[PDB]
Amino acid sequence: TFLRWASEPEHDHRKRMGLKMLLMMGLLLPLTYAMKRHKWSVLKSRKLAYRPP
Amino acid sequence: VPETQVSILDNGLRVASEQSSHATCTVGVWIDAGSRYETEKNNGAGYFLEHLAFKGTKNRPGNALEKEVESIGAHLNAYSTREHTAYLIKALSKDLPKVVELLADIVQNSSLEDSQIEKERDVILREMQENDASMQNVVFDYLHATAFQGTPLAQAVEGPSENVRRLSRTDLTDYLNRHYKAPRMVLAAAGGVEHQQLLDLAQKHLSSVSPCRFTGSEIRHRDDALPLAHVAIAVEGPGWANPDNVTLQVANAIIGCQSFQTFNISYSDTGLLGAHFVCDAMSIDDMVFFLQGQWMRLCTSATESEVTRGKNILRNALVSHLDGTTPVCEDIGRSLLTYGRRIPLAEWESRIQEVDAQMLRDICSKYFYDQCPAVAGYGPIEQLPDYNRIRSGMF
Repeated sequence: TFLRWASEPEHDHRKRMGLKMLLMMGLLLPLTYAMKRHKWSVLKSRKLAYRPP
Repeated sequence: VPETQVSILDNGLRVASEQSSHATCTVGVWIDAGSRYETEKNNGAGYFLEHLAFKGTKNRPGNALEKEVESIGAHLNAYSTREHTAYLIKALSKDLPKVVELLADIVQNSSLEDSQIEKERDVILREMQENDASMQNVVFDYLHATAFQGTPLAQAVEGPSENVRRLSRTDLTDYLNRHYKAPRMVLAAAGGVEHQQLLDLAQKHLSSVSPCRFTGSEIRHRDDALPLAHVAIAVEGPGWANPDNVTLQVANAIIGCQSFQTFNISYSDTGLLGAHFVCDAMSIDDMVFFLQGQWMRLCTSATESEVTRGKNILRNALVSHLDGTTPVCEDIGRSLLTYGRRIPLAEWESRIQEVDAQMLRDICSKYFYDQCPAVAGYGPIEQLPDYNRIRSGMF
């Protein structure tokens, strides 16, 4: 354990970041997806019709 | 200015008049019946009845109607909108006895000759085949449509060719017998008329008469062979009765690429407030930008001088005896149909002079900013920006 600890004196430090990163990405990915789907809904509902005279 | 005196008869028909010293008169019948009251199975009934209404009534078979109203020397006109129908005549005041009678038969016991029925069907249809030439009307009939979706207001006054071909006397008879009720009718007279004589003539003749939501949207009819592009952008107008309409008219008077007109079309608690402009394709984008800037400009540049300016131009738009009989009648008929009363010009002047810059930018901010627009484009409209872009002035 000690050897491991020394090899990566930051092992603990990091995993806390990674936990904060997972929580922030779980918050931010559906919200950015919802924006994208807002601004892309317009087109995704566009109905085209061909009306030759 | 002489007051507009209103009486009410048995039927419920109102008889409004505004005497003036001009010599001729414009006597008309308004009816609260348009394409908004049609239910997509009779979408051209008002238009086709407006064609059939001058082709003879029992009393005036054949060309009699046109002949007499021609002999008397009067001009016979009719029009139909999405909410109102008007059948008006301008004639020598001494012709009042004649006039009222003729008009009566136009709006009642009108005898639609199926012979004529077929004929008009063809007329309407063929013209429609060419009504496509009126690009502006096209732009304005999809704007209505694109915005007022799933609502009666959408259906155009003309109606779909389909219906035009598929219409019969009985259907017409229905529209006639359904939307021509006496409480929904105004007999308006302007010019050299006496109100008591007109009331007696209305008692003698015509005494027998028996949702909407705005949807942000966009319709881009692309046809690159046309030389010019017409684009209309609108938001939801307050309505006909809403007081803020006046502060919006002043805003339009502030705005006043090419043919950049501005409109405030009002229907019963709804409407379209916006701008229509025709430009070469390459400039469409720029023009769009400009318009948007101006609107936010009202929100930010209501210089008192300009405020006054707009008030003054509005002041010189109000219709009056000077404008003439027809203009006035028309105003009497619309005022009795929409407001239920004739608003005098002094009240209009009071509502204009109470408008200042702060309430103008308040009323504008409520309606232009953060309001999904309805866009209708026709022509070479590839450089016309798409919705996300348009709604996003960002400035």
